[PDB]
Amino acid sequence: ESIQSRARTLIDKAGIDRLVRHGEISHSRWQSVRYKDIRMSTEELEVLQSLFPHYRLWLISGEVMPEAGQVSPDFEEASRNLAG
Amino acid sequence: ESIQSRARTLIDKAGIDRLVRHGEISHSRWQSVRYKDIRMSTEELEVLQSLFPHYRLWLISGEVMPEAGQVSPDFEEASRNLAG
Repeated sequence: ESIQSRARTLIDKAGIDRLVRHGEISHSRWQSVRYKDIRMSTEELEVLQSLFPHYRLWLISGEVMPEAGQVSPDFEEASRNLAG
Repeated sequence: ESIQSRARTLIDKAGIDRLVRHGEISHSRWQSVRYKDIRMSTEELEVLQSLFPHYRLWLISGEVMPEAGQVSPDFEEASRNLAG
């Protein structure tokens, strides 16, 4: 729905511990942007896009392009469900 | 090179007047994120990515995928120059 909401989905998917281990941003800052009604900055996106390169197009725009390796959590879940 | 710096490049490309007409963000807020040493939020990125869809992957990551339609201002300039 928004870049912010997609970013929050990825915070949950990674878990904040993994983000703290893979960037310079603190647990308290991650917790604040995840759960408090505050803006999320490009600094948080830096960590998320580096950790999830196959989610880059979706994170910034909500679009996917599977042929180019650009997918999303929901696309991957739908694929697994249809496979089952 | 950061998301913030690429975003500022696109602020200059569009011009703040045009950005104000294409989103809910104020002229003053655009001037602040462009010219003050403050963080830029995903709310500004919303306007930039919607206005520059061909620059989405580059905005979030610095990477291009020209075969997938994902380029950058500098890549287009290099293409213009090489074409000559």
